[PDB]
Amino acid sequence: GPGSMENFQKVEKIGEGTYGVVYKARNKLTGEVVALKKIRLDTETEGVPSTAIREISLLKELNHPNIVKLLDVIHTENKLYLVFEFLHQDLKKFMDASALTGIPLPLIKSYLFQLLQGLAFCHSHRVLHRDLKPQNLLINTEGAIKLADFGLARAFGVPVRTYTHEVVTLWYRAPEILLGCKYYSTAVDIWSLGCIFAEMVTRRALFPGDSEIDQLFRIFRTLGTPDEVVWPGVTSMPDYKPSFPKWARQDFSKVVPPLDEDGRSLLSQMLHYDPNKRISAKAALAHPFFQDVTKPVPHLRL
Amino acid sequence: GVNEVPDYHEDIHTYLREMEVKCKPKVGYMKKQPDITNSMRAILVDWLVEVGEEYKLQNETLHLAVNYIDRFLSSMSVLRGKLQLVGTAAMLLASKFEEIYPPEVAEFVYITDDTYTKKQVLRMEHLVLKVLAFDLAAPTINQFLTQYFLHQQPANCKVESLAMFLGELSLIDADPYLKYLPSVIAAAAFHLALYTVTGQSWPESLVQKTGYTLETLKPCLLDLHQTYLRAPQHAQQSIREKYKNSKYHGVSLLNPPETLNV
Ligand SMILES: O=C(O)Cn1ccc(Br)cc1=O
Ligand SMILES: O=C(O)Cn1ccc(Br)cc1=O
Ligand SMILES: O=C(O)Cn1ccc(Br)cc1=O
Ligand SMILES: O=C(O)Cn1ccc(Br)cc1=O
Ligand SMILES: O=C(O)Cn1ccc(Br)cc1=O
Repeated sequence: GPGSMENFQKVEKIGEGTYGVVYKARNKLTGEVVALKKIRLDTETEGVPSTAIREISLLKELNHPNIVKLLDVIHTENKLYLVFEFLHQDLKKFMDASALTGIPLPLIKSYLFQLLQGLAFCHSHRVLHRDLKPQNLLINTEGAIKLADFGLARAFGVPVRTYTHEVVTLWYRAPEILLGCKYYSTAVDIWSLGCIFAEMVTRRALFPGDSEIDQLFRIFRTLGTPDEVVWPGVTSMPDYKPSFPKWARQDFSKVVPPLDEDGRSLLSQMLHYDPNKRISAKAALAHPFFQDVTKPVPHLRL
Repeated sequence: GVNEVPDYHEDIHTYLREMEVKCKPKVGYMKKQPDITNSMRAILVDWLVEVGEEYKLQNETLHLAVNYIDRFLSSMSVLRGKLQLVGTAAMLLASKFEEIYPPEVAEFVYITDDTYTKKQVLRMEHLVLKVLAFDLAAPTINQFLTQYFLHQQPANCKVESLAMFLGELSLIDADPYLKYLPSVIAAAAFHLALYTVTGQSWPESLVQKTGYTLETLKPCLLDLHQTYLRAPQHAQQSIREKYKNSKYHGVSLLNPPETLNV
């Protein structure tokens, strides 16, 4: 790319991943505020990590207003700098600091509609995210919200083949992953967004489990223990046990009480057991829940 | 259902069609390589077929690595003593992209029989990333094959394996296959496979999806049929060995048809 480190002035640290540090920086020539992710190619006898190779290859291709833009990659022999569009906050920090009495319903609806746009675009370009959670959703001052953190993402074939099972932060992880299924698909991202939608209403995780089996149990206790009727094949799945307690499905009115009829409908469709019946991002955009969202479409970045 | 992404398969197909064009190697770069030939390339790819089986790698990884090699050799001149090093790095990169469990860099060094150092593999890794500008999510023959497979009435595993086999044979021979896009070779491979196993031809539904006809596929199809007929005579045999395995339904043992009637 056309960038050199000399042209950026570091401003402060803003994060640290298991693969380096992010600084807020300023482009001294254009004025652009950016986020610089440092990926030490050293401190590693295996060369460029796979997380970085997928993040760059995939993000180079994904230009959408609700996907954080990769602006540049500065490739020293020693270090690797990913230059990203900068957004001031994440959805987790907003809910924990300013959304204490709650995120108002117009804003929730705007955010969800944007997340769906971003996600539909990923899926349309054969990219699974595989780590949708509030910490990985950046918000700016203009009220845009954008999928970020593509270091767990993956380019899929059609139909999909078996991919990595250690995927998705637990609280956001789809039942088909938890039950050890051979194949998973776009429906795992939709689940995570389901979890997130609910979380934005209540400001607390829907399924905060402390192990795989506890996670499943919390899901079952809310949505009912799935059987062949609701989810054909479920009982043949590798980590499905006959011994699973059989809990009853609870009315979604009791799962997220403040939510209206349209909301409850969309939510149930995102959290459908059968990944085959779970709504797609593309379909979800036309759900009546979004009828009165009028926030102008964010513009894509250069 | 969702595993075949009903709501996205067309979007994806269309996108892979656009991308296979951007990721396409220069058809005539071998003449511009002073010191390497199609034959040397064939030897490298055949070796990468053996490395893929030794490490139980995905076939996709194999196709990606070939794509990287061909794009690299399109802008960078390489001495014959270094071609293997390019190939090794290509395979490393593709493994890191495509595999759940990529082999460690040390194993990539080990399969070169200490021709090259770990430092040389890693430095070449960097060079290849530079040259390709990290543009690694390339459409492969396989990405098209698996989609075309959804058009079998009904699914036949020998058809699928045979199509995979033919596709892989095409990686070996820069002439003529450098001149055909992944999507077209896959079309040819699928029709040949279908004709060979069941007597059937390229389905109309795939004419609708792809805009390709037996008309448009004909040139490639004639080349593929020849490659199939001469496969037992080729200098490079690693793919036929591989496809004897039950994993792939021993499809390399099927007899090619003598004529296509096309
Ligand atoms: O490359 C360096 O000197 C390290 N570095 C580079 C850029 C920024 Br911003 C911070 C920083 O510590
Ligand atoms: O989220 C990423 O992948 C990297 N990144 C990009 C933008 C910002 Br702000 C923070 C950050 O960590
Ligand atoms: O009482 C109802 O109509 C259903 N119901 C039950 C319990 C809760 Br909390 C909310 C709610 O709507
Ligand atoms: O060892 C040889 O004969 C040379 N050589 C080494 C490695 C590869 Br791959 C091809 C080749 O011709
Ligand atoms: O080492 C060489 O010069 C010979 N050689 C080695 C490796 C490969 Br691949 C091809 C080839 O001709």
